[PDB]
Amino acid sequence: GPHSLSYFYTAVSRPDRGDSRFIAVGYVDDTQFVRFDSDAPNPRMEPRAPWIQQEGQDYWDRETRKQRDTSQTYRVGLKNLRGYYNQSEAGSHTYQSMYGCYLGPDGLLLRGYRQYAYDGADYIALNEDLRSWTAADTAAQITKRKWETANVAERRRSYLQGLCVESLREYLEMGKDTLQRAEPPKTHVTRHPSSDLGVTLRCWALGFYPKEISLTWQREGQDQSQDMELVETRPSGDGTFQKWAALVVPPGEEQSYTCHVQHEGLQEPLTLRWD
Amino acid sequence: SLDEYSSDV
Amino acid sequence: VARPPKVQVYSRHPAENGKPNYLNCYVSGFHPPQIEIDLLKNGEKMNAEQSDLSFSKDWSFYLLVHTEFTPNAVDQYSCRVKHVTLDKPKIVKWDRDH
Repeated sequence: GPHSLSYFYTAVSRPDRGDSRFIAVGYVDDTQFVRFDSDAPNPRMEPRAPWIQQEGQDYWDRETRKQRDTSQTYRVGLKNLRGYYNQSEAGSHTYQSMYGCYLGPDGLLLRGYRQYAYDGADYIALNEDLRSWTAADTAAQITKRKWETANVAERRRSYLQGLCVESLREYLEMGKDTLQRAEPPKTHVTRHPSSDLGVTLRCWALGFYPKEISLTWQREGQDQSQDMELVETRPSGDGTFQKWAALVVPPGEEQSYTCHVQHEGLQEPLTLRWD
Repeated sequence: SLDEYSSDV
Repeated sequence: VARPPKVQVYSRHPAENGKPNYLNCYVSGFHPPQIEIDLLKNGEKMNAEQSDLSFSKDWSFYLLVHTEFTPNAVDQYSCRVKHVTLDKPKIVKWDRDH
């Protein structure tokens, strides 16, 4: 639907080694396609989906150069953050960034973002206008002033409106056989014993792509979400995803309950039940 | 494609 | 404040004794990122591949540790997770029903 290109950066201090480790990953929608790890010997941007391997050497060389530079900048940032917060070198800290573009229906930028966290807490963020920053505390206000002085916001807006969208369009065509195929869940309901006046029905959805799905239980069309167990959607290992929803029902009354599945890979919602 | 610009925190 | 991991252990396909499968330990919602995730067969650690470190919109990390396996009637599988939020290691056992 609204396709996206997103990158995720993690930098972590390692007191034991007196250095840090920078790891980046890139995704198109829910498919990881690149990684970088500064710990690798001769660290390079590396393919993680088969369709990105049709990029030539200019692409791998230039992406690698960007990450080596960025990885350096984040090592310095870790030191700076340590100072802002009056922290010693004894403990590990984490500096994260994420940015990306959401492609509208018209192939236009729907929403571009860029934000940062420190030790798991929101630190600073580019506002929706792509023109100004919101800083989370006193330390982040120093950063905000630095980045206003150097007009960083114009650099981010340029990227998110220009190369982010342009490259996403290329990836989507390059990998169209997978990134643009909606793979529908394989669904079924299982039955299991339980407790006093208790039998569990589990509605499975296996092998679907993309990750967004709706699984719910109903009795006579009345939603049972209050008493059901819904696990977080989880990766299959093969690029697809898995999820299930389970409910305890009275013994003998299995046929009163129906599991309802919505997924963009199905022409119409599914209704299924214990059989 | 990555955003090439880096800015110190 | 650190955030603890949620842990799910599951097979890639519905398990069938004697049929080759994949065993997944998916670990998510945790912070800081340092963690030890071990797939176990009868208590002994398997040499399982680990995904690249990534995170969610709320900044919490997620990892998948996974290996080939052929389930059968006797062998027991579990996933064991150590994190700073856990005073004792968390152990989730695999079963075909979850």
